[PDB]
Amino acid sequence: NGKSQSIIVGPWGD
Amino acid sequence: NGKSQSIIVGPWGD
Amino acid sequence: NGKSQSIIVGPWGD
Amino acid sequence: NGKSQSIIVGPWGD
Amino acid sequence: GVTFDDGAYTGIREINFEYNSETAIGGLRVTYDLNGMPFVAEDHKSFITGFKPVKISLEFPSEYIVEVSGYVGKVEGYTVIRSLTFKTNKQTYGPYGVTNGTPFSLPIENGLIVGFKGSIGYWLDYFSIYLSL
Amino acid sequence: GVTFDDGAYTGIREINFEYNSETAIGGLRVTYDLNGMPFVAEDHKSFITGFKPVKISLEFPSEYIVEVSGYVGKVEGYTVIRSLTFKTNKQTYGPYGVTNGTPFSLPIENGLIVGFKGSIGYWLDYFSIYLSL
Amino acid sequence: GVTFDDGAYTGIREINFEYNSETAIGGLRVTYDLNGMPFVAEDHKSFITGFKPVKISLEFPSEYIVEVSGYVGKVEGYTVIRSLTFKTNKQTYGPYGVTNGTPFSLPIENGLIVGFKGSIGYWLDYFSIYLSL
Amino acid sequence: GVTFDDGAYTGIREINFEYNSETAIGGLRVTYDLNGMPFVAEDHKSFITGFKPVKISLEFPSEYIVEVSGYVGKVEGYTVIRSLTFKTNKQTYGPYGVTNGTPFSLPIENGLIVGFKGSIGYWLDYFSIYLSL
Ligand SMILES: CC(=O)N[C@@H]1[C@@H](O[C@@H]2O[C@H](CO)[C@H](O)[C@H](O)[C@H]2O)[C@@H](O)[C@@H](CO)O[C@H]1O
Ligand SMILES: CC(=O)N[C@@H]1[C@@H](O[C@@H]2O[C@H](CO)[C@H](O)[C@H](O)[C@H]2O)[C@@H](O)[C@@H](CO)O[C@H]1O
Ligand SMILES: CC(=O)N[C@@H]1[C@@H](O[C@@H]2O[C@H](CO)[C@H](O)[C@H](O)[C@H]2O)[C@@H](O)[C@@H](CO)O[C@H]1O
Ligand SMILES: CC(=O)N[C@@H]1[C@@H](O[C@@H]2O[C@H](CO)[C@H](O)[C@H](O)[C@H]2O)[C@@H](O)[C@@H](CO)O[C@H]1O
Repeated sequence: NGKSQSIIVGPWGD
Repeated sequence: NGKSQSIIVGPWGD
Repeated sequence: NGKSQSIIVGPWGD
Repeated sequence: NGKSQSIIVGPWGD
Repeated sequence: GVTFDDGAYTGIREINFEYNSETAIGGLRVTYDLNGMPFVAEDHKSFITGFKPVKISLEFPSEYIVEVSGYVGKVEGYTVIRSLTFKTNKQTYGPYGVTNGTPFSLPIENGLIVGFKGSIGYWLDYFSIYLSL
Repeated sequence: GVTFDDGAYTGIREINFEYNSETAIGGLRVTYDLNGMPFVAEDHKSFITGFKPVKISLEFPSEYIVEVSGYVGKVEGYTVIRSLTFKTNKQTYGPYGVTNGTPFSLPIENGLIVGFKGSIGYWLDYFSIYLSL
Repeated sequence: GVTFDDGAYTGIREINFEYNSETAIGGLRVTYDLNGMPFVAEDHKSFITGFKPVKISLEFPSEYIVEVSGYVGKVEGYTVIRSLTFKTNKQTYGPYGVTNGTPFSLPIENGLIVGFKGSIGYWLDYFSIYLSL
Repeated sequence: GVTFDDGAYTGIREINFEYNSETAIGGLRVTYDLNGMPFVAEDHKSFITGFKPVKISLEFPSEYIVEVSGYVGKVEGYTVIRSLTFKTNKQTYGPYGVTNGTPFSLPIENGLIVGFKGSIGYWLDYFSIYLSL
């Protein structure tokens, strides 16, 4: 789709 | 320069 | 999926 | 540095 | 002309620009998507008036640009962008302006336009495109 | 807690957050860089007060975060982020909070933090980091 | 130890490494995906033997790693990676080794591991991960 | 023609291709950089002979391509790439072939070409470029 994607690391805290 | 860059996380173990 | 994606421009020549 | 980089194509119009 | 650089965002929601069927492309103002919110960038105005405006409202995020093309030529001796065409996965907007001169095209096989930069004086002098996944 | 997602930007200029030496991390508000301009994101507030605030003003763009670390533990039965430490290429800010529990660390060899997302109730429940070149 | 850096590829197909329930992680050799083809990288050997090997064959491309975690601790005075766990979207491989010491974890919300680098002497001294969309 | 897709790598070290001053571009074979090592990709051959070859050896990594341009036109009724020009930060290689027809250009303000894909029959039918930081 038209939404730019990002690298996301985590979550921390679970 | 002409070298492709990368996202690098770490190091772990120090 | 597990396949790394790339930005691809073109094609030129059609 | 701390500035995020981007792939930029062009310019067209020169 | 006055240079501008909107920088990068996460997508495109709307593109408004001027054109003159006798001369070239004029000013332009892009409304980007910034993490799900519409973000209206700065209006990059032409030094003059007399243009016809076009407002391309994309059905974000299902609709996105897959190709930008147009023509480059001289107007009053200045090399400028005389015409523009924006093709999305849903339809084609344009051509707008004068389709004469040297053609250019940026088809995108994979990736997204996430920003624009360039220069505008009496007309759009030139422009560059930010690409990102 | 209430989930939040600031999304991605082009860098970090300032990070403001709360901490309680007896409990855990509270609310947080990040000021990002958005194409050269400071962009103050939404304030993700704690459901309560009684915290000590810390304001980390980074010397953008020469200074940037190279590691985020901290501790995760329970407070009133809830698993939350109890402590945080932000190391930049210039200095170290922290630890702030309670350095007890399970440690975590995200050292960055190459790349930049460009966004934060997570959840905050009485305390910071959890968080994720956006990374980009 | 001897440093190594496999660099970046387009995915992971197989990960083979050694471990000793009494000491730590030993050598490792990764088989990456390189544009649809399996690419066996260099074997980064331990300076010694006596390890138990593990071969993780991922169902590429439907299966991919979503988290790498483990423990860091001292063995004969050297700070090394004593245990490793690889969680994919399909299952969990590990823990392998000694789950004692300081824990670390790299959960991946979005993105892929596309390379490994580090150092190995008698044991895996340390390692870094390449991330990419 | 027979389609090909070299995929993505970490840079370009050498580009070898054929051209005929009377017709168009023929086959091509790219030597990429793969994490510091030269990686010779598959030879995408023309269905015929009679071409003049050109071998562009780039001074990797100090030298890199900043623009690819050329001409598209018909040869025996087939729309193909008739000419190519590769401009680097150090010099310009080309034009090679027939500079007649519709021009195209991909100037790169920031970023690198890291792969090629396309189709080749008697001549280079079309091609796409992989871009990455
Ligand atoms: C002062 C100004 O902006 N003039 C505009 C033109 O810009 C001049 O163009 C020349 C080109 O040789 C050169 O790049 C110079 O730096 C520019 O100032 C140009 O933009 C023109 C057409 O749109 O409009 C003038 O107003
Ligand atoms: C209503 C609310 O947001 N309560 C906050 C807690 O959230 C609950 O936590 C449980 C965990 O088992 C579960 O995830 C649920 O969806 C949450 O509502 C939690 O954030 C807590 C500690 O910060 O504060 C409460 O206010
Ligand atoms: C010569 C060699 O590689 N020895 C290995 C150890 O490496 C030494 O570790 C120290 C740490 O203080 C220092 O980093 C030095 O540069 C290294 O040579 C180490 O890898 C050890 C445990 O795996 O094995 C030795 O063989
Ligand atoms: C069988 C074959 O590959 N023929 C080559 C041509 O390909 C045909 O081109 C048409 C175009 O209308 C169509 O795309 C078809 O799928 C192709 O097979 C073409 O590549 C030509 C010029 O290089 O050479 C033929 O050998």
